[PDB]
Amino acid sequence: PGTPEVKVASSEDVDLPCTAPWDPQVPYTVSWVKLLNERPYSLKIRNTTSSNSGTYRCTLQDPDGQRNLSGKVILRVTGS
Amino acid sequence: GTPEVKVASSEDVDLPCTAPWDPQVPYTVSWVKLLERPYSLKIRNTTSSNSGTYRCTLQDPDGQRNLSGKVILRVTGSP
Repeated sequence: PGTPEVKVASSEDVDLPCTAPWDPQVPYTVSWVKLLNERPYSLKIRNTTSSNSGTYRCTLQDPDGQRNLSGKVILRVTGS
Repeated sequence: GTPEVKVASSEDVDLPCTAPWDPQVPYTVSWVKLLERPYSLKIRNTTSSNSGTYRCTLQDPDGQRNLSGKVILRVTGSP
């Protein structure tokens, strides 16, 4: 393991936290994938269902120069 | 420049890597969703939730290089 986890009840909205250890005062762009709110860079998922459960990865790109930062998070949807 | 697939719900689909890869190079493959043929992604019994944009990533065995391409899936039906 070592990957933090979010649990949410089915049909609820969720704001998925980006877990990349990012630098303050850097203006990242964000990408989100699935591996097969005042928190920056979170991914909003509305009306969650069971099929949404799985592992997600956010990646932050510096606008200047070729550098990025990635972190993972687990989602578990619990209800029918 | 990115291709799209339409499929009837509950039908299977094999999602193609669209990376312009070299024949005879032995890549390993990863697949993500953006929120026998080598390197394809298998998806059985499609439903509407499967619709979206997908990305294959082929890794060169040397580890220093990879090549990716994206593809869209649209699941359709009547009810």
